[PDB]
Amino acid sequence: ENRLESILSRFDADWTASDEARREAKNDLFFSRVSQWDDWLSQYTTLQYRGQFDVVRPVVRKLVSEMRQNPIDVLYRPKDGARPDAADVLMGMYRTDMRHNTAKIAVNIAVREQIEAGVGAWRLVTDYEDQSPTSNNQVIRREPIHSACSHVIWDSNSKLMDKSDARHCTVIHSMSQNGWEDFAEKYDLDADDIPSFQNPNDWVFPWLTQDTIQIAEFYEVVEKKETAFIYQDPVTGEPVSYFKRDIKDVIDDLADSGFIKIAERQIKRRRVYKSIITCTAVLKDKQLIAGEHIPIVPVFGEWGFVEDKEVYEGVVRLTKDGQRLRNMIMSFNADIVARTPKKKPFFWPEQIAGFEHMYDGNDDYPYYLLNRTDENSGDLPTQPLAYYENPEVPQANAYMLEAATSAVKEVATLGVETYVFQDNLATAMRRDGEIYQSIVNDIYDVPRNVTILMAEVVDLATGEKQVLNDIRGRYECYTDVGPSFQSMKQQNRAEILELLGKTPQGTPEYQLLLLQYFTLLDGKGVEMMRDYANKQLIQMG
Amino acid sequence: TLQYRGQFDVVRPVVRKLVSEMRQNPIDVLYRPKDGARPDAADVLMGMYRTDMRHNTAKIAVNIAVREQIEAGVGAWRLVTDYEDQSPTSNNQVIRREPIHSACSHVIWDSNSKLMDKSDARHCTVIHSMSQNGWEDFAEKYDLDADDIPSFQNPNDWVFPWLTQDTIQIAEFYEVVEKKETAFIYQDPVTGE
Amino acid sequence: IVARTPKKKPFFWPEQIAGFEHMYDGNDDYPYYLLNRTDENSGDLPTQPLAYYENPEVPQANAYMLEAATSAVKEVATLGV
Amino acid sequence: AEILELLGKTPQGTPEYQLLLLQYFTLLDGKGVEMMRDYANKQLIQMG
Amino acid sequence: ENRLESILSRFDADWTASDEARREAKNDLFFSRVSQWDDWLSQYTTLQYRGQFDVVRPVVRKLVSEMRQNPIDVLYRPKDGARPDAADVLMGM
Amino acid sequence: TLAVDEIIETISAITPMAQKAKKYTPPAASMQRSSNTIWMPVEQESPTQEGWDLTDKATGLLELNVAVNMGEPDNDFFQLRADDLRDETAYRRRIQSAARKLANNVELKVANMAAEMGSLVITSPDAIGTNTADAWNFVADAEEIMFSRELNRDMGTSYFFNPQDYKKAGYDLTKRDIFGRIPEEAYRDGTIQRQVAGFDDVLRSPKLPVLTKSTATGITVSGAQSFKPVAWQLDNDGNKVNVDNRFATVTLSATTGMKRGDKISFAGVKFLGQMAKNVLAQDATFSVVRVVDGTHVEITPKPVALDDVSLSPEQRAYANVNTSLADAMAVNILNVKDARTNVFWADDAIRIVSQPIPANHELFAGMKTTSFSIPDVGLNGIFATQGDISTLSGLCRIALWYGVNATRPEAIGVGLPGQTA
Amino acid sequence: SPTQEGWDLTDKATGLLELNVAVNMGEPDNDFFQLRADDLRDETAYRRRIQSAARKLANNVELKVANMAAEMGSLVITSPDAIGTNTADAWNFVADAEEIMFSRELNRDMGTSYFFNPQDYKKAGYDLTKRDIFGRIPEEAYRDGTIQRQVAGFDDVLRSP
Amino acid sequence: GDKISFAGVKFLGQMAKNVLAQDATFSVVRVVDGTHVEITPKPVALDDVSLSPE
Repeated sequence: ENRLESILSRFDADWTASDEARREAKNDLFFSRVSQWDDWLSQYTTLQYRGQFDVVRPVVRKLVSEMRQNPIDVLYRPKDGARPDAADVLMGMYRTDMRHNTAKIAVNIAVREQIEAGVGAWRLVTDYEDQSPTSNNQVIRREPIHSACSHVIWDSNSKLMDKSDARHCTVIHSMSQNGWEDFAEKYDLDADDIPSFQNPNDWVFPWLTQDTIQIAEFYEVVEKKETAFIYQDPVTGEPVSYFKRDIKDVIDDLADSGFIKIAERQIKRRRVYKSIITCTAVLKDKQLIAGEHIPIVPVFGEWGFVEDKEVYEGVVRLTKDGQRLRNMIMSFNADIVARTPKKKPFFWPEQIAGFEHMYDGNDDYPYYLLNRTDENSGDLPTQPLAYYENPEVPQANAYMLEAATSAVKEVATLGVETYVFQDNLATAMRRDGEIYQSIVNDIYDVPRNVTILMAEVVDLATGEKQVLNDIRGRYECYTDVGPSFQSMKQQNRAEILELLGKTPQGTPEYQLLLLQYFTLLDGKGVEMMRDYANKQLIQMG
Repeated sequence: TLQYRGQFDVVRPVVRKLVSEMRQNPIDVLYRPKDGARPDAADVLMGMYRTDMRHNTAKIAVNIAVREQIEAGVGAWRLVTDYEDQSPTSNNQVIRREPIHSACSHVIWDSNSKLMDKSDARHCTVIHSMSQNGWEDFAEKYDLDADDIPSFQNPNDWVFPWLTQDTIQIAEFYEVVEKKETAFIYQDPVTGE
Repeated sequence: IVARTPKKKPFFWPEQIAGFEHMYDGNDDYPYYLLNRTDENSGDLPTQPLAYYENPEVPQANAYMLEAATSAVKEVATLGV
Repeated sequence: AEILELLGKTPQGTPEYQLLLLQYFTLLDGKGVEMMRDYANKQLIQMG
Repeated sequence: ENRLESILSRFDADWTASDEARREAKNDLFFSRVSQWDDWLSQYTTLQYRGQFDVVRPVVRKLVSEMRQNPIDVLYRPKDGARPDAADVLMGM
Repeated sequence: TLAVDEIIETISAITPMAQKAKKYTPPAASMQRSSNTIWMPVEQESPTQEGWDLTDKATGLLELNVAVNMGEPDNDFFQLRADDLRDETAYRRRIQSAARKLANNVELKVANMAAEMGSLVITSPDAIGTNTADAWNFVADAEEIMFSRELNRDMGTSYFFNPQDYKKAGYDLTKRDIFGRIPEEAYRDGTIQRQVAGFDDVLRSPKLPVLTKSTATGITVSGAQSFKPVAWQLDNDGNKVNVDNRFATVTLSATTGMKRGDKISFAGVKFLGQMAKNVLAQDATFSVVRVVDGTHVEITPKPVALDDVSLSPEQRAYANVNTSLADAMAVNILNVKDARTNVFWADDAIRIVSQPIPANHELFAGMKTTSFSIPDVGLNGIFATQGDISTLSGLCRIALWYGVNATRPEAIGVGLPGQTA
Repeated sequence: SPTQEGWDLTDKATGLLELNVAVNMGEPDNDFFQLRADDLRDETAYRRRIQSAARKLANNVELKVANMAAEMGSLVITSPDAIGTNTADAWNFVADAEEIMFSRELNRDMGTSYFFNPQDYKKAGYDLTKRDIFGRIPEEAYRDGTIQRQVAGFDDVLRSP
Repeated sequence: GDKISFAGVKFLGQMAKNVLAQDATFSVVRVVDGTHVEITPKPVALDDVSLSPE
């Protein structure tokens, strides 16, 4: 019955269910980022040589560079039978608020985590901005999540790569003391009550245990049928559907503006509620957030289910044994090289008694003298001189160094190419586009295009707050994957160039050349060229 | 006593290459008109299929089935229908494709089936495994008594040091009945005799 | 085989190196190695060539079977052509 | 895709111009591509 | 309450958080710039030969030259829907 | 020797009391200097005078308080050998069992504290399964004693049966020779009802203590005594030190056979209506908290007398007992026979203070400390791991620092069936 | 796991103990037939004997389960009188079993089952029917013979012949 | 299959180690000798001072 108890029971179930994959992913990230001698016991004691002759890291670097050379971003496209300009405004808004460094950095972090461990993630958040708002004095931005395996915990009863069927998700936020003070100030919490939350609970090193503060955010999705009011727009048309929950502080002002209620339907849809929690208490209970979907986007590498148990793998998991064997063999060889007596002769003391300064290594003598006789034995026994054998690397050591290196090289071949990883990133970006479309419909100001112009229908309440008015004809565009562009002008330039690349030297080629000059940036000479293109196109009609 | 047990994979790159090659060539249904019918008799069906199969779940299910087909030898997926209001496809409804993990142990076809796609198969049982919360979800969705925890033939195996495994099991039994049933021949007032 | 196998080192009688044990510990402070010569009851230390522990070796059977197993897997893991 | 497949095999006669105009007609929408598609539609209508 | 104490606490927290990475980076800089022989604990013997036959420095030189051959600078572009020459003044500055 | 990974799960315990108890996390920075003790005020009661001429009769203001503190960590220290295989096979399961055992220990502390500092005592001369609706009568007696004393129950009330008495209640329900809805529920399942006789949460608890009988007899109060409500008092140096309101040290003839947990009642003292100050028909019941010395004890409800002439009017406003002790008042013990206690309370009577163990500091190098969220009971501990080669092993320690507190012992109760002989 | 309190715990650590139990299989429950080439011109008797062997093997399996359960069963609830005397006697039996399991805090996540012999099941049904009332449960126990599927909190109740 | 119970020995809670009110009941599974029996629940005592903490 207790809300905290139910939340903790669900979180504990998911935490214990996703355990083995989380530990293996943490081990892979540690192995590829910190050190390959993941031993918690030999961090003290009498020391022995332990080298790090890395052979997997160049492969990870090459794969990361290969996947960075091919950026991917969301592309909104019109649906079937809808207006051909049904995605221009949405695409412009997306390119507006996703051109910042934060989105690119978050995507790159998630990509690197996906290659190394096997799972990465990022988040979509909405913030208030006044200097440069995208729409309705708000911005939608993308934030990174580090160590998604141990920081983002999904519903256990999820059978999809993008976790769109999951109904709740726990995200553990870690922040320093100053960060916790900022968090408390922003969310109206109490600074004196320091929170805490479950941790990965590992052994590996005494360090990396930064003195931090953990809090949890629990996102849950509820699908329900809610009352929706059908209105009559007094400027165009009539059938216009609004949600009662959204239209609740301007319900009286709608009639004053000129809207007349026609009917009242019940429409099924989803809402997302966020809770800020610790283990011992709940700080914020059910703060409703914008959108229909959980704002966390996961990216996976080699992902699947073995026995109703999720497994995700990167590129480093299978090279670990060979790399560790190679490091061990190299350390053994270095020990052999140093702590071994060199090649030197074996002498009885009587043989070189009195000539001990001839063998110290100087070159002042043309030969080496030896004692011949003894006063008791008459003559010293004759035995051929022996020399300590030179140090040698064992054939087993050499053979296994070769075999381990070859095994690591053979097994560290993702694909033939990173096509599967890029397709998984494309799936993640499609999910991101769906989430962003939901948030835009919920909070932004989407103008409807009439064929009679963009008609922005809005109203304000008595508290000087403006409430958005979005009709139910909002899902006119679907999501796809295309090249990453910083602006719609850049996208238009790319499309014009692609068309020019296939159009032969006819009259459409001249048309496209003039259009390319149209879509150019501004200096002075290119300004003159753009003016010439404008005049030519208008003259040709 | 503990003994060294290495793992030097040489098959996994082959599976990765095969999965990448099959992923580079997606394949989808294509509806074409029959012989003597109207030349655009499949436009509506093609549009509806693309509209309700363009989503992420369809591609994910196909990819899961393909990976299991490459590795174990058998995969599967399911087609389900749901009521949608915000963005329906037709008649306030949607048709979506869903994945099935471990198809070999979770989909149990009729033994009297001699077809690769099993179109002559007349019954098929799906084993659904879930934990406590998943069982509550299932009961709430399908209008079942959540108190009486169900059970069925467990298709899983405790062969790894997993801390816990799914303990609740249920079955969906599909059967096909071919029979002659009454139809009415009407007269459409618009045009159709 | 590589890990648990004694390294290549000489075989010594204790009387051969009694008093010179610090010359064979691996340091580099001496130009040669001294060995005892005399035994008070046996007269002279018996002469025999110094023996060394054989270096670790990967068996020919192990190498052959590893290569054969890898080749068989490569030959049989070819879907189609 | 079908129009592009036709264009890849149609030699540069009058059907080539027809298919190019059709591709411009079926192109997506921006501003410049909007102008190009409007021009293609007008040309097709005027050609009948 | 004390501004000095607050500033010092923030600085100390960041300094102790970034301790390992800073140490490794300083060691990397010393290794790549001054000398690869860090032998001060080894003073329990006499003087011995300590050569420095670098094979990593050419790689660093090649990488530095490669990244110098491709200069990168800021470029200001007008926002979508803004005036076509909204960034010329800022670019000139 | 064939072996598998299949686990034969053997135990599954429930923790309702610890779940329902409120958990408090006061600031650790202040608690470090405050000696882990924090004081909270009590709802203020005002006096009343009726008349016209009230010269030199103006009273003062008095606000009493209670103090809550904590105990010591409840660890799970254990050493783990690396070379052994039966340790690598068991490490993670040991961690899980440690979490479960810590939750169970917290629940046990809650139950024992509730059953040992419960002022209100309901007793029965025979077993619950004796007469029809006797379980209902047992619950209703508790509800009535909470109602008559006018105790605040805004947060809610709770009643915990022991399994034997819960079974007896179910048997009484099912032997009704009829089947409505409650009898059919009590037949198909063992549950009697979720709410009974006014309580809004009636459960069963497997971890309720057994109150062993007291051998004390023939004890009388030695010396007339008066207990006065007060907030602070002067120490030797003249500094004012606060006073807890939930304790009172009485002097008896001899405290032999008494322990922490026994229930006593003097002959003559009667409960009052708290707010209205109307004499009840029920004997005042106290719980002996600590047996200090040999002729003194410490009872948890401070017996403030309505007829005490040494009390200022503001102090007398807090009176909860109709009379004082008069140097011969015989004290009757109420637990004259062993019985597994049923425990009822108001939901805001038992709290669980908790504190962090900051072992993540830069001081503790060489060992790794992380957090550890206990399930069931919603608490935090630390999980610390260190290594060693002097024994070639590793030490793992799951620490948890908390403390159960009974802020309103007059709200908690104890049910004792079959207190005959 | 063991547990201890205090801050200073020098030389007070603990080891790890993990107990195990042994599971075994017995000998097969066989069935031999011997037939000549003459006796397989009909094959009907052959198929029938096969089916009868199947059913007999299943029944023998269940008999072994019943004997093992009734022999190696620790908890025992004894009553001084029969189960038909006085009211709610069978319910008191089932409640005693459930209560002792709950008090011992044994694991019941996979479900709990009670099995009556036919005579005791009949006596429980008679106890339900004589209840001088027919609401739903006595009506079911009268019309059919079953007392109820779940009794006194047990997850299932059956009658084993 | 014989069921026995030793006098003065009572069940524990198996998690909270609280003395139950029910006498411990064991079931014999094999009579090896004339003076030895084998009972299926192993009676691990709580007050045994020879038992390690684990």
